[PDB]
Amino acid sequence: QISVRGLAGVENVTELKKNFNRHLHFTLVKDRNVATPRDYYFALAHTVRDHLVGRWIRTQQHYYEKDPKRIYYLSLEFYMGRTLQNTMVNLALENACDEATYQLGLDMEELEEIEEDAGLGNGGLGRLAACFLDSMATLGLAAYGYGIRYEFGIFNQKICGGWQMEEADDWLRYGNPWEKARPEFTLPVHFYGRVEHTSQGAKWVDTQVVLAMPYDTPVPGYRNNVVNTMRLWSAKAPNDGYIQAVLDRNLAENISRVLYPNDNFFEGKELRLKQEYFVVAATLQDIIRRFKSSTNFDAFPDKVAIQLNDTHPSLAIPELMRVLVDLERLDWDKAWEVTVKTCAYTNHTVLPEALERWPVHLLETLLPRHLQIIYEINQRFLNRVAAAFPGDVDRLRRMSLVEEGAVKRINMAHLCIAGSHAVNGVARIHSEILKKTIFKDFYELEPHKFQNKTNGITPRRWLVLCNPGLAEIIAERIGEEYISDLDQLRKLLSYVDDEAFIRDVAKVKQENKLKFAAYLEREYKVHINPNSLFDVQVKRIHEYKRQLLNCLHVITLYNRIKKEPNKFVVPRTVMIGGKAAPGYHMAKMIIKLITAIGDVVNHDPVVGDRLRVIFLENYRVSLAEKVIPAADLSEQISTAGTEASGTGNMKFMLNGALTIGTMDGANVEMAEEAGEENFFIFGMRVEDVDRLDQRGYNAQEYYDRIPELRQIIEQLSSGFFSPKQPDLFKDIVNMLMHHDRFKVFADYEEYVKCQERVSALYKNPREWTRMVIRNIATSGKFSSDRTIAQYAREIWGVEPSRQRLPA
Amino acid sequence: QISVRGLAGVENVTELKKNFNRHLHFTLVKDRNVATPRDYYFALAHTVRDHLVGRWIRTQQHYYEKDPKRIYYLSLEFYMGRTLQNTMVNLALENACDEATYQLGLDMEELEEIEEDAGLGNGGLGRLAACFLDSMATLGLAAYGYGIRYEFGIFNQKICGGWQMEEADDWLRYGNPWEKARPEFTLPVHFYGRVEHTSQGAKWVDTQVVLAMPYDTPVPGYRNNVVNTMRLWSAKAPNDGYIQAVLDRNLAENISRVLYPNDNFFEGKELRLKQEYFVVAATLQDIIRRFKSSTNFDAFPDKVAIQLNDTHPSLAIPELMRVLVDLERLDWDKAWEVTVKTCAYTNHTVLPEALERWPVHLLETLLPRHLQIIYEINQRFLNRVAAAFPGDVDRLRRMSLVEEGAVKRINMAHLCIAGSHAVNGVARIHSEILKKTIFKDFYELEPHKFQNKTNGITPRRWLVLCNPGLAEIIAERIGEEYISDLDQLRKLLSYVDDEAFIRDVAKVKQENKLKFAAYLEREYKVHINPNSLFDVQVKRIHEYKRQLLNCLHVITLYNRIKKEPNKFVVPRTVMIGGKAAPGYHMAKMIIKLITAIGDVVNHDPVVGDRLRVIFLENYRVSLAEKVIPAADLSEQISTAGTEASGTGNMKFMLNGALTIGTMDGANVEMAEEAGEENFFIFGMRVEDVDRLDQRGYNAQEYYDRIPELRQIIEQLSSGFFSPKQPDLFKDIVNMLMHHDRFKVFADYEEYVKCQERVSALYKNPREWTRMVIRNIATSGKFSSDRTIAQYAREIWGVEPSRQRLPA
Ligand SMILES: CC(C)c1ccc(C[C@@H](C)C(=O)N[C@@H]2O[C@H](CO)[C@@H](O)[C@H](O)[C@H]2O)cc1
Ligand SMILES: CC(C)c1ccc(C[C@@H](C)C(=O)N[C@@H]2O[C@H](CO)[C@@H](O)[C@H](O)[C@H]2O)cc1
Repeated sequence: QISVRGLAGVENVTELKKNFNRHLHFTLVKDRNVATPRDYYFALAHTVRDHLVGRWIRTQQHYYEKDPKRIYYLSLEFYMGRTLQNTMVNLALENACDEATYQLGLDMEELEEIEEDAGLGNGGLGRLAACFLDSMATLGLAAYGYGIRYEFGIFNQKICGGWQMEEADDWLRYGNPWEKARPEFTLPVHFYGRVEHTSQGAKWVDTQVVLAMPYDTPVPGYRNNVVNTMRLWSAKAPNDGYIQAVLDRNLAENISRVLYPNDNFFEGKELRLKQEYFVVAATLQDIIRRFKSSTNFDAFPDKVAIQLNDTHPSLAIPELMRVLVDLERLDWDKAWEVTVKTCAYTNHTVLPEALERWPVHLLETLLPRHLQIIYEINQRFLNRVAAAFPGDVDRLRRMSLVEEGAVKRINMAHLCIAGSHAVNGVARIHSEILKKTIFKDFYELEPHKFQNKTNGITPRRWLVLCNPGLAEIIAERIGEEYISDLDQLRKLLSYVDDEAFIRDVAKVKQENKLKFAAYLEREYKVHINPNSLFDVQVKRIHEYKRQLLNCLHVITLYNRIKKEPNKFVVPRTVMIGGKAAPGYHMAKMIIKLITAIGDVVNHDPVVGDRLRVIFLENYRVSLAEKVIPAADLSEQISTAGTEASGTGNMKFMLNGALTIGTMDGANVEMAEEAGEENFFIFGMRVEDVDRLDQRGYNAQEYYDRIPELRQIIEQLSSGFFSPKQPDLFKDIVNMLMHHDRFKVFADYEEYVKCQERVSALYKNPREWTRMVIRNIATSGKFSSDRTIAQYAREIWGVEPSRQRLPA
Repeated sequence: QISVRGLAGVENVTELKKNFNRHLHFTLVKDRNVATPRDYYFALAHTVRDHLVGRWIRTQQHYYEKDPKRIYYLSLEFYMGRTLQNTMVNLALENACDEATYQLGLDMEELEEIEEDAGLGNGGLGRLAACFLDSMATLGLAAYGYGIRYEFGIFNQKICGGWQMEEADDWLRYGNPWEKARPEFTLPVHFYGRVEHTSQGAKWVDTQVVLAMPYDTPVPGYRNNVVNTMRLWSAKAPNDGYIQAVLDRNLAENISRVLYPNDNFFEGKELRLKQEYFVVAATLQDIIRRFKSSTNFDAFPDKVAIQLNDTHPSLAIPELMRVLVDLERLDWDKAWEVTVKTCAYTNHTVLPEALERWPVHLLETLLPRHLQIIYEINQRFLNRVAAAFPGDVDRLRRMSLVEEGAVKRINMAHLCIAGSHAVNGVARIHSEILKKTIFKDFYELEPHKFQNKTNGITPRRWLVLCNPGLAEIIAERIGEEYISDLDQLRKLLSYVDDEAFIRDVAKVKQENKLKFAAYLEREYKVHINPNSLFDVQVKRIHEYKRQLLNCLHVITLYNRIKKEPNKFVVPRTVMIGGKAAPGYHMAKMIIKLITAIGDVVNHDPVVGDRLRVIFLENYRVSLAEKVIPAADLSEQISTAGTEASGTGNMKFMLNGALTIGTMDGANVEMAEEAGEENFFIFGMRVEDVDRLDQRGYNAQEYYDRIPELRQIIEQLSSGFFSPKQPDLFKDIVNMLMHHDRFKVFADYEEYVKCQERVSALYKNPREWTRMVIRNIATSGKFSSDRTIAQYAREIWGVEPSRQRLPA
């Protein structure tokens, strides 16, 4: 039906139909008279999967013959979403399958909705890893993603009486057709035990053994016939009264059971540390085996790069040393040189409560040999510091990997900097913050280590797949090359005064809004005006992301309507969605507040359909793919200095929403690419936040001088939004008035004023749409293809390639 | 190569080859350069499985159209063994696959050895269920086997220093290609809670819910294109801090984790009771759904038969009542009539420690509604007893389902008799014992309930599959019809004087012995003389089976050799194998004793190769298929009255071994079919055992009057067989001398004398072989096809059929 979705060849359509029927009969063991839609989904999935494996086998064959340098991307999270549609898009099969399924009497979009998300991540860090795998395949790199095959991913969120309820995400219940178990590559991982010293060096003995069993998932590049591998490890007990011993096998297997859903506060939990070591130990053995099967580890850094996605896999550093020193008998200095040249570390946050600092006593018990290696690393590192800055004893204690105090801890970030040849932040302002504040000492010691790599998103999933209409009208004007070369979108600047294009952009958006408005009614039974401005804030719930500031704006609009009901205001649907970490009480209160505001606002006859507040339940990748194409306004309103980058921001920009935000994370580079006049910038800069901290932030001052703000706080305290429990929101008021680390009141006035400028522009459709074109046209820098090309050239030492492999 | 293995059509061989390559590439995601033998096995398994599913789908379709009466065979155990070869045999594909694999450069027999046993049973009861499924499919009955998909089957046995060690049988580790998960048919099962009474009857409330997820395995009949289903239930937690709640899901799922390996002593363990209820509750819901999808339960007994394999699924009785009364609102009397006409019960033992007697307090807590129904059943039953035998108060207490004492218990056998229209034993003498002793009261009340159904074995697995040589030379003379009509083997009586046949029988046996002798050396590195008589005792280790009596004979032979070294004796390899229940201390000592005797005997230069004693490790179905065709002598030496039937006995008879045994279980009918002169019968009959019990068994008497016996006991006590721990076997000596329930010494003299007659015959090959022919020729009655035809006609009310379904 549309051109970007590929050819529907008669031969191809015929072949797909017969393979579909083959799988329905032989794979699913069903016939057309009892098959459910779920069965039809699976028969299609298996049909599409068959087209991967030929390319999968020859890609891996190709890497064996050519032996290029291999990139190993280590992460505890891969937030993959659904695979079926992505795979069709990258193989150019979407229209053929559509035709083929239509001819069998089935609607393919209906079948697409049956697939579970692979929710093996929390948010931005996990989704970044998923975008990166896609870009790495698309750019022909010999790359492997390594992680854990969690049995339960991020919880499903239900809202019950306005409160978040968690329920287990049993995503493997019906099977996963994309994975292939590889039990023949099972590897042992050790825990506990103790260290013996001998003439022949140290030995780690009396250990408990857990098996790591790999499951491989294919990762197709965009129309280049490259298919890379994501290898995820599952935990299994070794095979050595009787009944209880068999039931106690569950204790080993609990390692890979569940994704840890805490994305705000570091907790020293043993089970988490076991997960970290497990993925690291199995991956490194696998890496080494692959390297040997092509004595001399001098060439290891020329054949292997290991990228550490935050500190979560930081134990790769002492594990590589353990293997090289204890098992392969390299001398310390040589092993260290190999380790540093092999490893690189990416930081994804500056909030101090988020840094991993493991208690020594845990490491002592679980990984006694690793603690020894860490102490040794620390001592040799601090000797280099002492020699470069003689007499600076304060620097020595600040830079130590060991932190003293009540409990001693290892700082995993310091470990990563010491053992890596490159350290990067994830947007320019974040990388500067790293150098100027929390890693300043390390930057002064080794300035050459520190780099920037601004994040990106894949334009396959985040434009072609989720917004086919937009991709199509773009392709009409400029062709299809932009999909793997997103800088070509600049060519759209020459259509900013073209009346037909202006009309098509606006129509795509409007169709997206109608489609989403319908979805809301169908799956969640309430109605919205699709002529309103769709004001959208979607991301995990955190105080730093300031969903509360949005809440304050919403109540301001409501109060202004009640004050002058018969005055005209631009109507709005305000949508906020996202999950809260289960232990994070304040985040859970914020969700309740949002639903509570909705309860009042949505049932006020005087408001009518001019203002609606919806909490979008169970935000996840599949829901992002629906709501982001329907958005007019993107809320990116974190306190300056707190959002390392953001990636949702880039998704909205690519899909035709305008952005209101602070000068934080990648927003800065986004406004720079589009021009500041085409972005709704407000609020304190990083410099202003600092000045406010020097002085002391006093929230009472703002309450005293802004009557509209005072009125909101009084409504909150008095029970206006919680009539049956007047004090429900006292924790929120109290935090805002006395304990607000993120200075919500300080940006309130400028935010509200900036929101008025948004409303003004929306009244003039033609000029709104013209500003949108200018955003879409300049969004090219934010392709993860750009990001990965920079990692490849400046960190990994490999050259990307856009050349096809033979089909 | 041989005729019974089917045609190797050029078309067929070509097709198998291409499908083999298809699965290797698309299913296993491998190429010929990295494939292991395990991969080749799987590609063949998937190739063969594809030929099942067409027939599977149309068989189940056929039953839907025709709606015959359905047979539901409920068992906690299905001891299936390997599936690949069985499936080829029943589909007539064995020679085609052999050819096809040979042409690909592979040896099919090598690939067959890679398959894991499905060891979902302990022994005779579990293997009987497996033979029965095969016969039911072969006879065209609409039959389903229902059980539990245990994650761990019967343990693997290792012998370490002569002691049994158990290790977990992780049989699903590499996947199971024969099963199909059916998550869409998942059903809820309830536990705990409490009973509320209302105007509208009883309600069972506040229950914990476990999900039952079915996995279907195909069961092919012999060359009739019928494919029945074995449905095995797996336990899953429902989807409703956070981390711990997710990890606690394992508690629900433990229900289906492990096969209970105790086959000697009843233990009231809650987890076992949960397994019993779980299989029962999910199966009954499934049965009812199937019945409704064709109000009126009057026709339920005309459409449904439920066979209870021992008392293990006895809760089907009160569960069917619960469903009919509480949920469908039938009145008690009508529901009871339906239940009795639907259910039938098979007893598989008379040892009192083996009967299930659950403590009331367990039922009270776990299944409070079921206890109520059981009390009500009991009261109405005992009113019928009182009315038939007025004033017989002693009868009332003997027949009660409730047993009083320290702890009150429910007798599950009494429950089964009360709620079933038929009760059967499993060999004629066993069924008579039921009527005369432990169920005498019940027989006097309802004599029409009591039947016999003598056990059998499937001649597909137990002749064609495991002894192709023998099957072939038989087919040369009499054709192939015998394979599904085993009575035709009688025609072989006319070849008992045929010199060529005599020679072929003896050659098959000899080739089987050489093949097995080789296997021993290869997988278990020690050597045996293949010209010796292979004296074999294989079965679970129990005191009643009297492996100890065999041990006493072996030591007698050894002592006679040492006394007269230069005298001639018929050389023997004595093989004993089997597993012991983990908690059964005496059985574990017997295994140690056997290995200990081996240690002395096998390293005595004076003995040479005239006597060897091997303990066959890890006896299981796949090992049975190897050792039984190689046997000359079958040891079936249980104390008269204790082995309900035996089935191993029948396997040996079919495969050309002579039997030495007591007049116990099916041995009685075997000797009757072959003629007593063609069987080595010795020992007390049931009547003699009784007389001895009246008098009092005093083992000292035998020790005092038999010098050879005294010498053995002295060797045992003094440490002859355990030099470094002289008292190791004091428990054994003490049991034999003072506490022997099974009267080992009482049969010693007659056993030893009977063993001399065996040796005498073996010296005359021609006459040995002539006796063998007479056994094989009369083994037809012991086909499970005969057994199942009798269940069908006399219990289930359905007619078997040998007619093909269309291919
Ligand atoms: C529990 C603790 C160890 C922990 C704290 C915080 C997090 C969340 C961090 C790692 C995260 O997701 N950071 C995000 O990374 C994205 C990809 O670089 C950025 O776009 C985003 O700005 C940043 O917050 C995970 C674990
Ligand atoms: C733990 C207790 C409940 C229990 C005791 C004994 C057993 C073993 C019984 C049930 C068994 O296997 N019996 C065998 O059944 C075979 C098939 O009918 C007979 O051939 C054999 O004689 C009999 O012992 C299982 C569980």
